[PDB]
Amino acid sequence: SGFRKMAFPSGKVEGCMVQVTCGTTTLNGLWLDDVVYCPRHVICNPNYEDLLIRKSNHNFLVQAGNVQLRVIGHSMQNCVLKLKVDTANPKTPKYKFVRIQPGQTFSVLACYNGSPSGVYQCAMRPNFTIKGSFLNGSCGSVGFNIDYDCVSFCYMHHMELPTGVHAGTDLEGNFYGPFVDRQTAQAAGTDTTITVNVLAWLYAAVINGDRWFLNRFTTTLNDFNLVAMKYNYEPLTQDHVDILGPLSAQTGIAVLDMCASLKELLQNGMNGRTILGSALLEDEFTPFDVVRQCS
Amino acid sequence: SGFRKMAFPSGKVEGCMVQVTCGTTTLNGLWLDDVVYCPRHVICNPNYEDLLIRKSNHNFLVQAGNVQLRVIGHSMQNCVLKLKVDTANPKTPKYKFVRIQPGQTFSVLACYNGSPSGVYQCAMRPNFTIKGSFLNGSCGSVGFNIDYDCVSFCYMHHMELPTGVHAGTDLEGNFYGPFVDRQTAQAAGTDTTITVNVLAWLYAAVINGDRWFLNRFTTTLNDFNLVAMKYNYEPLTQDHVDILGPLSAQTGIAVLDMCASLKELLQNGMNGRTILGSALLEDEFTPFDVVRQCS
Ligand SMILES: *C(=O)c1ccc2ccccc2n1
Ligand SMILES: *C(=O)c1ccc2ccccc2n1
Repeated sequence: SGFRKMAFPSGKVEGCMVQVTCGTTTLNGLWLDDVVYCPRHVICNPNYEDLLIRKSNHNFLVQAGNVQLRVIGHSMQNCVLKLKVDTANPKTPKYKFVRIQPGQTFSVLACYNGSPSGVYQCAMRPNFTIKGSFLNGSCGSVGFNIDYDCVSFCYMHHMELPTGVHAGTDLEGNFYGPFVDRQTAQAAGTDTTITVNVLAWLYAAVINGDRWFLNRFTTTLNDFNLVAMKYNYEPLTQDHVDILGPLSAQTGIAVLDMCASLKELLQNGMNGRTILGSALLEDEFTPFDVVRQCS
Repeated sequence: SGFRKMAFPSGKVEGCMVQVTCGTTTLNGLWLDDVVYCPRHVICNPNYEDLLIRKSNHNFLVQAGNVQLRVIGHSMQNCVLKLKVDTANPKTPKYKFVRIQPGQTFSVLACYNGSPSGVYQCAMRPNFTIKGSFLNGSCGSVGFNIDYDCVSFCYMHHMELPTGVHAGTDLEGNFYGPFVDRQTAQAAGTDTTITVNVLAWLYAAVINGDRWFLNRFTTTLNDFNLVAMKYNYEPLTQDHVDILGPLSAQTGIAVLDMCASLKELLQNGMNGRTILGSALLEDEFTPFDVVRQCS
């Protein structure tokens, strides 16, 4: 019982975090096999091809705990630098580089000077930002999920936008969203609420004994989506209905039955009550997140 | 910028988690130096002295990943069993066993069959329960804080109470609160809101640019505490005022100035607004937690 914002255990990623310094700029890097991945900002509308051609291997100081790693090659892939080192990281886990979709969640290992400081769970927003917690020095911190023994890296941190939300890249150095790795007037666009996740969280609440918002009514997918549009919720697809199957079967509450509760909650509010300790509808838990915690 | 429920990186604790089996009962244990600590329930109003005298070392199967550890001695300390093994854990961090106070926070590494599954942040409630997320098999999961390189273990998980909240012990096997490690009708008593933490979180909100709840008024400590009593908030002490000093100085908002905002929020509610993404007043962040994230 209970339901928490829960991150993956971070140890497999902690053993990969290093410090990268070029000039007077220091940030975090990710050491997997004999390559260190970090934001290309470490070499700073400049032309990064020009900036990198002017560097050599000895300009890069890579520190793994107390050991200095010798850089033997350098190259750029999109907004990430790849520094080849002379030593494979003996702590390299099984890993993949996997780009995530808006609405999916991941764990963030916030790091400063190559030293992990904290771990928390984030969702990729529909507008391709994350609501992270990052201070100066956090560039190069990574986001990930873990399946069995395999770390799927999905995010490297680059930027804070004017509203205080965050923007970054996949591990191929391609930005999530229409953002760049320099100071411009760029700003997050309008966001929307992740409907399938709200429904998953309502199922988590039922599994944990919160039932006050349930009702006898069912709705049609079409009539639900008309209400979703009015409150800035994403339309519900049949694929989303399908992915909620397991939770619907465990609770005995049909997906379109739960949709009628959500419609009522949007129209009427909570009337001073809470669900799973929240006074708002939470949209940062996926159906998989719920199944993992509410087994 | 940003403010998240943030746990400590769990790697130092992950390297200590083992599986302990006795009979048909399996749960988690904590392997530090040559001792494994686990809930004494693994040997199951019985007399545990009698139950343990009837065991021998060979009745305990301890598995660290794929390696079986040989048990060479066994003893009980309060509600924890201590199994001496023939091998010191080479991954033992610097550590301490430290009992925490109500109102303080810690990270929980939820574990099943000796395998870490997730990490989240918890506060010890005034009524000595935690609002955890634990399923069957989680007995022996631990809570901790980390300072520099040193893990301060403060919690070992034992019980789920009828309301779905959780009860456990320090690493000396002494329960937090008036609970026992067997099935009785025991229930959590009435809880209260941790006032100093709510104030710390309001400072976190100001640091992050949420200012709508501020006002020009100040109050007296006495008049504040009269309102706290009415809404089931703990009384504010001068020691708590003192610990909020650093946050008061960073924001330029006197503690008793912030108390006048909290009084207004309790009397009037939020009027459809949010603070740091919440529609309720959050009390599970200590002043230290805020300073760590809002540096
Ligand atoms: C960190 O990786 C990073 C990338 C880009 C950038 C631009 C401007 C200020 C700070 C930055 N940090
Ligand atoms: C786990 O450590 C534990 C302790 C005590 C207990 C009593 C009854 C049921 C389950 C239990 N688990």
